[PDB]
Amino acid sequence: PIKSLLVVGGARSGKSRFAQRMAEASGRSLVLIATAQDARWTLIEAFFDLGQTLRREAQPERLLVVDCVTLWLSNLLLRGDDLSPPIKDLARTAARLEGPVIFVSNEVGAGIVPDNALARAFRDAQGMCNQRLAEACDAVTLVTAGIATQIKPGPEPVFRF
Amino acid sequence: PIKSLLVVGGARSGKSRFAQRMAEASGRSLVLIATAQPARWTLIEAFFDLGQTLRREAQPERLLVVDCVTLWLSNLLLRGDDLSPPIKDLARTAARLEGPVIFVSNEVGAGIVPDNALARAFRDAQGMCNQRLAEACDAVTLVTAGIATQIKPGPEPVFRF
Amino acid sequence: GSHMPAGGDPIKSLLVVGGARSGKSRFAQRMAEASGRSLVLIATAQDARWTLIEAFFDLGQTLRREAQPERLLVVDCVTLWLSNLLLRGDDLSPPIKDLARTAARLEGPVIFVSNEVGAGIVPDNALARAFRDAQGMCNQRLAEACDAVTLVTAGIATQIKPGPEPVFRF
Repeated sequence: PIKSLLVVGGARSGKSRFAQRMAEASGRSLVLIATAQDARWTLIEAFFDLGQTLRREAQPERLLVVDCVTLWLSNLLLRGDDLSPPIKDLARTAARLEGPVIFVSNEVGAGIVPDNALARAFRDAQGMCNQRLAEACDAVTLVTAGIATQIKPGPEPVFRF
Repeated sequence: PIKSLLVVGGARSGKSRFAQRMAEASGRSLVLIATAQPARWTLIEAFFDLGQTLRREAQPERLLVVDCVTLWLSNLLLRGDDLSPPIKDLARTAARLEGPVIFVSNEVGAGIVPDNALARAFRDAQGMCNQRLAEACDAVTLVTAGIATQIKPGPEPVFRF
Repeated sequence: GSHMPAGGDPIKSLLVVGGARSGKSRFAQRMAEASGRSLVLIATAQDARWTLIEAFFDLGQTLRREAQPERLLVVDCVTLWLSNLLLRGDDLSPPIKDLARTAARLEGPVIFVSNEVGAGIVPDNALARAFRDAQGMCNQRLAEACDAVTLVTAGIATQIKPGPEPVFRF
């Protein structure tokens, strides 16, 4: 079994629904950690203090689903925070949490460079954030048009030149 | 054999070329359903009435390639139409075709969307449409820099927490 | 025993493609540094082991001259090169075709770092649309010419070539 899963994909790719289905199959006590501004599911708000909330609510009998990382970074960005320390803190939290967690996050770097400095800083922070999370998490799935593809665990390619 | 293929990926990723290649190996009579407003291939235009055209023109003697779902959704959005009805109709049709169809569609959710309500609406609509076409079609392929990866059929990843 | 090409079935060419801040640049380094060759950065933007050569526009010319059996060139990166040509008003089709023909016919190994820019909504201007079309087209031709293609997502590399592409029978 795994401690941590990162689910990454485009906007409106069905990643939430995928994270939901993996969580329900765990037959553990299910918490939605909601970041945006049935009865087996407890909803907990975490608009800004995501790491603090995760450390508060995590326990071995619970599975927390963060829905979602991108709207948490949007909250921090608009509040004026430096996104780097909280991203780095979140990666430490994901590596050593006292209960299982699924993180839902968006790919935002696969379009044209934004014509707006905040959009660029956001694109960079979200890209760094997914790299840190993927490295810290036991498993990573890409979700494309509702279909999940595992990309960790799995060996990295090695090429000879 | 399969009845339905979705070819998804970024813009100018070689999706059309891949759909055309799968079509030409089929030995059926080949029809291009062209949604864009300005050999062994018949062209039939369907700027708006795509689900209608598919119910009427699909048949066991033919293979239709829809080129492409993104411009059809765009055509509707800019005409003023509500997008949820045509999308749910397309997905219903896609599950019940008279003969083989390949859907070409764009990923539009892996960037930073323009800050305008029309762009957000388009992104949400295109994303739910690809999820519904992926669910309805027998097979799905992601095309990356001209190279196709099959993601359906295939066993969905499972995890123990 | 059976034929395996000399040097442990090596590659001469690798395309690394991913979004902005996907970790593609640092995967390209890990690969370059396991090669044992003299490592050259071909910088397109206008360390002890790394030589740097700048090629803001003449990327084709520069690869042809500088590639050698004992060198590994890393092109960082295809997207700024293309951006450099677009802003100068150059026809993009000929240099793209010239670059993939160069990649197929190289005297020394080369890694190409390139961006995916085609998976969002393009701003409503003809220059953004032109760049999206050229970069998509350019990644298609490089992918076809290169021995190996890696997609890097959230700093995790997936090999998509070499490998059999799927076929669908109707």
